[PDB]
Amino acid sequence: ARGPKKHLKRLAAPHHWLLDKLSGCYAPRPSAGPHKLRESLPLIVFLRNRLKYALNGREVKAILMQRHVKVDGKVRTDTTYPAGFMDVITLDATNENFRLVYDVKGRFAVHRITDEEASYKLGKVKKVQLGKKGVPYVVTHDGRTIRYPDPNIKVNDTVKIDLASGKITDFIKFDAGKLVYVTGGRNLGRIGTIVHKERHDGGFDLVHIKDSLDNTFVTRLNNVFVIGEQGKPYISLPKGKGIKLSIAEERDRRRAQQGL
Amino acid sequence: GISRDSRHKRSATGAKRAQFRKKRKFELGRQPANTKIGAKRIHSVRTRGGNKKYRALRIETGNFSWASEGISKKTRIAGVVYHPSNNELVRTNTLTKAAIVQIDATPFRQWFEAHYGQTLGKKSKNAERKWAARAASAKIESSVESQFSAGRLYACISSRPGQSGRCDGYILEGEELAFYLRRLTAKK
Amino acid sequence: KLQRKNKAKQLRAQRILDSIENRKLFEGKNGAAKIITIVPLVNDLDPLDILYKLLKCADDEGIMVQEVDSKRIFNVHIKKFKSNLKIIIPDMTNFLNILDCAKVADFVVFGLSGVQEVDEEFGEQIIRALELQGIASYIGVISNLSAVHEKEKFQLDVKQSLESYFKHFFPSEERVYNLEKNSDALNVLRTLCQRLPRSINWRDNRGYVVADFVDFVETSPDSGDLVIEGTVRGIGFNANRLVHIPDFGDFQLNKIEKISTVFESNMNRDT
Amino acid sequence: PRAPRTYSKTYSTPKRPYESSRLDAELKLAGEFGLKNKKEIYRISFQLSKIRRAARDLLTRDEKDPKRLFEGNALIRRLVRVGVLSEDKKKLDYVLALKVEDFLERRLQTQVYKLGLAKSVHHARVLITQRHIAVGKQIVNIPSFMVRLDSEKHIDFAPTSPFGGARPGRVARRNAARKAEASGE
RNA sequence: UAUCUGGUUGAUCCUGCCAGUAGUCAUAUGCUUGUCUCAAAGAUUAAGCCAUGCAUGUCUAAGUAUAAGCAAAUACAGUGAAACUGCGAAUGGCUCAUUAAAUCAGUUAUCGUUUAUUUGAUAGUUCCUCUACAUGGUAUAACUGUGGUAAUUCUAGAGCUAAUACAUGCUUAAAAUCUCGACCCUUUGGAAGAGAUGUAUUUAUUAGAUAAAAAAUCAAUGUCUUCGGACUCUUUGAUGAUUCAUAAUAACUUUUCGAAUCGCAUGGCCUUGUGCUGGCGAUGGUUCAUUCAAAUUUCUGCCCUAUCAACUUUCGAUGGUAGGAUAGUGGCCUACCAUGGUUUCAACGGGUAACGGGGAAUAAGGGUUCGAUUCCGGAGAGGGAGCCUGAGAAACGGCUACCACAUCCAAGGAAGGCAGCAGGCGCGCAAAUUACCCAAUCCUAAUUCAGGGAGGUAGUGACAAUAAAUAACGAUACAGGG
RNA sequence: GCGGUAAUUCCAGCUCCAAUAGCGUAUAUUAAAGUUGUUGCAGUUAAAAAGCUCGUAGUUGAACUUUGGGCCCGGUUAACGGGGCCUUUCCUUCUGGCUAAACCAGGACUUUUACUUUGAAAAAAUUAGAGUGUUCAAAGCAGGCGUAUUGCUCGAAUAUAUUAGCAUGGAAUAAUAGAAUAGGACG
RNA sequence: ACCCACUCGGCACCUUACGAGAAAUCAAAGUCUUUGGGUUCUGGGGGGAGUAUGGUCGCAAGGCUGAAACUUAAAGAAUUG
Repeated sequence: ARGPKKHLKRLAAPHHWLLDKLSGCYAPRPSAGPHKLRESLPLIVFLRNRLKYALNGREVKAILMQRHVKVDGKVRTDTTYPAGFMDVITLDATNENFRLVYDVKGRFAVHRITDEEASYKLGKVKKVQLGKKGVPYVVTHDGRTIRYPDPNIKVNDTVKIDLASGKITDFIKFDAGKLVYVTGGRNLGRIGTIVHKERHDGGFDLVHIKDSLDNTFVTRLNNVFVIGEQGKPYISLPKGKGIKLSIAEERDRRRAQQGL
Repeated sequence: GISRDSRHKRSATGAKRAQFRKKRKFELGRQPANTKIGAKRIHSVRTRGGNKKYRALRIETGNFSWASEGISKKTRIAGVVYHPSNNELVRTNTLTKAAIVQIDATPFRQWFEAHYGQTLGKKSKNAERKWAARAASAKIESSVESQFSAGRLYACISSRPGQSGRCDGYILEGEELAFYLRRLTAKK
Repeated sequence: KLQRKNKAKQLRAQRILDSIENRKLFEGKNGAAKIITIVPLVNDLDPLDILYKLLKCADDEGIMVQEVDSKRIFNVHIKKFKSNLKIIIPDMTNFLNILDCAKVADFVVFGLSGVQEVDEEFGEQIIRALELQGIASYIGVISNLSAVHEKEKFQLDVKQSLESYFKHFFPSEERVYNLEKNSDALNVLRTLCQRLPRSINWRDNRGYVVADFVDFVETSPDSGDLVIEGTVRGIGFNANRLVHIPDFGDFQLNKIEKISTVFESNMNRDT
Repeated sequence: PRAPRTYSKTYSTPKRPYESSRLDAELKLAGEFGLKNKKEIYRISFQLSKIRRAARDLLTRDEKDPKRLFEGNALIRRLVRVGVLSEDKKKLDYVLALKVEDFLERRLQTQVYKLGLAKSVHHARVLITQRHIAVGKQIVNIPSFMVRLDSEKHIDFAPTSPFGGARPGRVARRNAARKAEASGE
């Protein structure tokens, strides 16, 4: 329609934003950035609909222009900055650091992280190439292009950027037996180990994943993010440890922590 | 103006389509440039995305390449002798990509004298060692020597004049040269 | 489909062209006496305030300022709606002057007060008399609603009470406007400028002239000629027909000059 | 451009409108329980038919399907929390076996009749309407309140409403004023 | 959740249609009208015509300040009208006329392309075998003053002055490798000094290996042994797939880029020079990637019609070769050459009171009917066409031309586009205020500040939907069940 | 005054019934309708079997090819379903170890299909539905609890989407191909 | 050639109701509300009307295909008088 779109109505937003269908007829529409808009969380939604620190648009605006919210160690002053997966956004005025990660239900949940281990961020290296003037580089899921990688790092792997200038630390190879987290699809939010990977030339190699409670599932390779080996993942997992229990035992847990 | 969409032609079944919309812009076409022979006259054209296509309207002294020795010299262009697609461009001397043209000889023969030392159509002991090292490789086929004796070579333009301005090409060798001589002598 | 569309268009053009030669007959805009007379109905009411509210919403301060000093009949040209309004305020101490001003006018506007009730001896008789003597198009409007308590609920209670009063007196119109709100002032202005007046049968079948320049020239020591520059409306006048001037009587016309022809009364004069 | 607000009508007219038997039954119910018109009976019959359809199409489901177990437990739990089903009738054929009457009995108007305090069903309706009864603490004036079990024992007179003290009402106030001005001096 | 009943009925039975019954988030109309929550509303006829007003502007410490502007550091310095500059004006909002393999739906592809911005990376090579870089030059607006016109956001000649305006313009290391070679000293020959070596464009060529092991040959023949001649690691990434990414060589270019910008801070060094060096940013900039997108695209799916059976190719219909053009593939266009392509599994033609879908009403299931309309995708701004600017338009709250309406007059000329919000006329069975506000939701900008008829609030409002006041308790006297 | 009055009641009142802040009417559509019939109509006489036969596309089409038995183990409440072994029976495209062409550890594995199970990828709203006292309800996605002095905290599920495309288990049912000139397999 | 018994394939008949049907009646009009062996054709209350129009076949006569507006509550089987 004669140019790019700038508006986003309600009932066109992502469902995991948890926007009320009343109280206005428009949604933030995050501007361009590290992530696509369907898999992103703008700072306005994160600061007025999750933390309740703000109350409206102008209060989170006065938050941002006061230079208190930093995304990946950099001060960002856009209300619709698309903060997405494995961002390490911090509020230095109150001394908490936050990491964005999907909850067991599939929505972006608050997850408090310490002063240490907020100094890094994982990233699925998405495609590796050899740039102009012969230099080799990688680019990950959040648009970061890092020059001079380790030669063992191939397509669809995990690197560990710290904060400052790329400078890739110890990485993780992609093979069966590694702890893997899901960034898309019906099984969005489960954790588990690869028990097998199926290969289909032409399109969409699938992965068989078994979780900690012997509940296996299958997912496309685009939704696979390996976070470490067995027993010791390098990040702090969210609540519930990504299991996706069914409704009956969830109601049993409601009746278990009911009372007092 | 000029349209490139596939909505004003009939479908695969002979079905006549109807006008779905007006002529959009992102499918436009532009007027041809029948680039002639003369002094350099080039007009620039702004394109979709904000790029530029240097439309050459008149051009001479283009770049040409010898593949076997792999050299490239800026040389004048005497004119078109054969065009594979249309015949009227031969008569009006219009340049295109992949065109059989006649060019002048002299920069190539001065390079050959300075590089190999032998002569076509008929001191400095370091340069003597250079020629001795470059000896036993000075043999080229007969027709290029006959053209050098004539003073004009048959080359093929392999660059797009109306799309980048330059009129670059390569001089013919071997089976290509034989086929183009056969076609030129059979038709003309 | 295209034949259907052409049949629809041709029938529609037929219908519209049948409906055109009923309304097109009038002309205004550049010159028209569309006379508006302002009739107060409460003694504690200033019609100059009404005209101030009317002329304030055309963004023309200079015309009102020039109207402040000494004038009662006003020729105001509106460039917003491009209309030549002529505003007349009758003398409230001469009730017959009010009757004459309303019976010559095309539009009359009724000023109503929200604080003081309409007198049964002063305004109600005026309403009845103007209804009975022959009335053209009328608009009723409120001006002193700001003198009522500030909260809008009481003011709209007053407004609907006077709307009920007016619809007992004139049921054809139903909404009485507020000049405190600029919006209803603009509605009054567009109604006065654009809407065509209806006709009163007795006055439009014998013609009427509203005058601006009536001076005297000497012809004989016993009688002479008065000079009436005026706007003719209705049927027009003839040089031989008699003319009546209120509080003056009936007289014979002598000469007519048309400025926008010369007519002299011949031997067919009515005696 | 604002999202549409959803709504739904909560009653249904009978297909055969005019026959003696159920008209007799409805007028009997209105007489016994104090009903304004036939909308109340249609509303209870509509929600009862919805409940019975739910119980039925979970009953056609095969045994030990987790959906059948979960939704059946939820339906039985809500219908015992309201207080219509008895405690020892937590079965699907038993929730198929409901009537209009035991749904209408759990209303607040019938309950403020049954706990004393009203001495007549129409007195109960006009005195529940009139803002006199607090459930728990909150004053409610809806005859179709559908009293639960855990709030059954808290139906009391309001902190307002002179039946529970606190500054007697308007007619008594004006009668006291009249006897003060007349019989006082 | 699954009921029927009358009409042919004269006495009977079935076929059969009609009438009665119920529902409608389905439109209107008639009568009446107390309360609470909630809110659709000029779609059908006319995508018909429009008076008036608003609907798009924007400045931070961070482009330009001599306002004879308001206020209070001898270059300026607070705030700041106007104007140049930059960005937006291509989002929104409205409508459903066109559209019947077209849009659309789900599913793919771009190894066939464009992409302002956001985010991440990214520029020691520039004039040069006689030079401002402690900083090149022109104009012009705003402004002063003079005027023309009836009018318009009309403008002319005259004089001033700036840029992140327009136009030019050097810095910068060292090493290495090649072409030309003063040559000299006499050979298996080896050498002073001259040039070139960023990026971008275009062309030609080369590298981009890799299924496991054994000798004899010559030519280009390099290092080293012990000059017999021996010879070893030798370097190559991704993809299912590439003439891929990339590198190298020879050149080519009306040589594209490689900071003559701005704010806030006064740090360190000593040869103590108004020297050297140095921070935090904003704004730009080439190329690639990411992101917002865009454009073409594969598979399968549409309403009624045989009173539509053959259709497409003069004037491209189907394919091949080459060219033009495009951002790019492609009959998208041209030249040449073939004679093809679709069809009873219904092509082609016609109708649609047809935008498509998510959906809605009807509850035994299956189905029948509807979808102009709160979301998604398409098309259009009275009908066509063309186009400027720009990353993005065939834009219409931009232009040009014709066409149909139609406005102002000084009769010479000028201005127009409500299917945006209010509202008016008309057409009708059929549909609201020429109200208040940016406080909420969000958008645009130089950006917390300004703007937004986007949107919210209220008024009209029995579209539809929820809850339930118009009476309740005694005593008396009778009638009762007693 | 009575009775009759193609008065199709000619006009009004009393009483009663239904629904009720709503009720009726017109039109369109849906259900009851099995008067569109795939589920699910009918064709002697009620509408309706071509005058008759051949015949192309269309639809439909006889039977037959691994059965049966034994072994163990473990899963769910004596029953139910599962997997491997043997019984002439694991049949194919390739690496690394034990070896003397054949065992073990490993990627895939439909002659071409139809069918069917499971799964992925499937916008929100709407639909069904779990929780929660908007005073109830239609709704909304809130909320709930505390030293109510700098607090704690659950949750915003789930299900469906029959087509076309993608992956996967099965081989009954329904198709196709294989060696009759052996121009065939296996070393 | 005739007689007895059997069998295949026919044209027909008498009785019955295991069943069917509205009834007359039916060895099919049965295996049908407990509704599915395969497949062609035709009908949707009566008039208008096998009319009008179009196409096609035919020398002609005519044949094949074939609506609508409008209007109406109606239009097979037995017994009984």
